Amino acid sequence: SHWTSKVHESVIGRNPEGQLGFELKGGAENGQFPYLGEVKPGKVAYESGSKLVSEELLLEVNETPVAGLTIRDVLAVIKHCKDPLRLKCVKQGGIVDKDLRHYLNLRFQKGSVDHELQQIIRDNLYLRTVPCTTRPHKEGEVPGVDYIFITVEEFMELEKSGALLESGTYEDNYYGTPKPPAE
Amino acid sequence: NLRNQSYRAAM
Repeated sequence: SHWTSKVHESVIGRNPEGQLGFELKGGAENGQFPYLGEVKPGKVAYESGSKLVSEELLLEVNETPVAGLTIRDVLAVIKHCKDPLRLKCVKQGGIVDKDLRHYLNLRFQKGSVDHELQQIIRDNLYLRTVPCTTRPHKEGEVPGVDYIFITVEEFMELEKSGALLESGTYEDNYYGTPKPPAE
Repeated sequence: NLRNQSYRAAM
């Protein structure tokens, strides 16, 4: 019943070419979890724990939560971890999906493992995203930093384009978080 | 960076 019920740990090492043996896909820049591509059997240097399977969602690297980050950030975390690499993953299916916007829509019970992971994934997405809003600029705010200040029409285009990972209203104004860029 | 109270309410 729980989103995190099938989370497992796979301990791997770098293959003889220094790589992981699988490509990382998704990332917040596609509105997605980081998740694994095709796991070629024999390209992963397994160490302990459980095996990796294709298209599982990558949650943590050496106990650093990475879901909600770009692929840039995820690989940057990987690069600063010495072997062995402890990966926490979950297979997609049922309630578990790589789509970040839909995962942020889910209503979990406050205090649940599911809820705590959702807030962790929000903070990560917030690290490199600047929110957008239709309210007017207030004194002291830096456009492009505290907010992107856009009109209602522009906010509706971003929403209709699927650019927003999260949307809401407060005192008759629009707030949202756009997908981060690849830079 | 971190979101204000207003943004957090809007969600």
